[PDB]
Amino acid sequence: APADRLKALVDAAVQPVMKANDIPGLAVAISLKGEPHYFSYGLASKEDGRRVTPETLFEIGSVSKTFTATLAGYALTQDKMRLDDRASQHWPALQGSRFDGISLLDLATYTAGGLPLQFPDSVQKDQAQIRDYYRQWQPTYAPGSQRLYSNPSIGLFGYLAARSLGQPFERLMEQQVFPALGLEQTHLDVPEAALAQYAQGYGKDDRPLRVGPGPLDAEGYGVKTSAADLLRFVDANLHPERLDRPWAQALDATHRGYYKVGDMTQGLGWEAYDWPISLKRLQAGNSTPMALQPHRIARLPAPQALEGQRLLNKTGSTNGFGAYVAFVPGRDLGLVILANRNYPNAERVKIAYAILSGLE
Ligand SMILES: *C(=O)[C@@H]1[C@H](NS(=O)(=O)O)CCN1C(=O)N[C@@H]1CCCNCC1
Ligand SMILES: [Cl-]
Repeated sequence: APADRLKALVDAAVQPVMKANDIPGLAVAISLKGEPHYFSYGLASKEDGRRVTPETLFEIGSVSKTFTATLAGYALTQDKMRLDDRASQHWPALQGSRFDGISLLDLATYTAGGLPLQFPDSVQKDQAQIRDYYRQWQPTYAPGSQRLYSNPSIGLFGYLAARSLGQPFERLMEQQVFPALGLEQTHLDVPEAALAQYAQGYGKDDRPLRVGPGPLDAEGYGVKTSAADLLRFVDANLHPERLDRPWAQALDATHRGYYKVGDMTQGLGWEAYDWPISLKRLQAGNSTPMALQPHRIARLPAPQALEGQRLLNKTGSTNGFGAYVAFVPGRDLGLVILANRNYPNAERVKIAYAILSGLE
């Protein structure tokens, strides 16, 4: 009965949403009572007929920021940087710019003062162009006052964390972070030998879409991973004490909240809600206006532990993919939902909520 009921619950949550959003392929992984459960739907490629499995690689877009935050957590708990460091401490090229007056925490939590959603189209994947972009940028409002969700903000945070460790971001992720987490199906640059696992992404008129190079792409949206590997990462987040101490501390650093906007408490990468909360409130926290408009923050008197009766989550999208991850620390419960269409955040949350409600 238990296996039957779980399948029935996940199918009932997933199937209508896949149909309604014309999603070609979708992978679910759930961590429940210390065991993984996988549910795979549809096609990784409509053209060659490759089916989705728990090993299929999907682009996870901004969910990558939780990995970036974990690397920063490592730099922090290793005393190579502090959250109150000024940004220009870690890149001489930024000395004399406005980044003299902007903290690493500001960058990590999108409060540097109006860094935009994405780098402008004019900025290519080039160190000099990126350097010059930040050198010339001026805040719209005071650092530390308003949240504006931003790839160049947290991207710079990750880049500076790598500089503080004296190695390239991409190399640190491949050689240190992914292996520490036990992740062998997680990539910034998918090996040739693994390309058979890489799903096709689909956009308007089902044009094929896989993510191309861009400035600070690794830091902001670099990761391709499987539902199985992403759940392994969720399980590391649920039980950081199962990892060697330096990495346990790194994961813990991503479970600390610094301010609230409405119902959401902002950590490094992760965004947290009280649990239970209504589906409509969780959707609102993951909505377009939340991502696209500046919001005044309510700063906390001290960092808050993001644990117990809370839901931690992150959305992420590329042109052809849409990902969502959510977990409840106090219930040892986690889930990932990966798809090869960028479909509305509210629909991803709707699937997750149906699964979580059914388990409760
Ligand atoms: C991350 O996925 C961010 C936004 N995250 S969310 O939490 O608002 O969903 C959605 C889109 N996004 C991107 O990183 N988009 C990039 C834009 C750079 C160029 N193309 C790659 C996609
Ligand atoms: Cl960007």
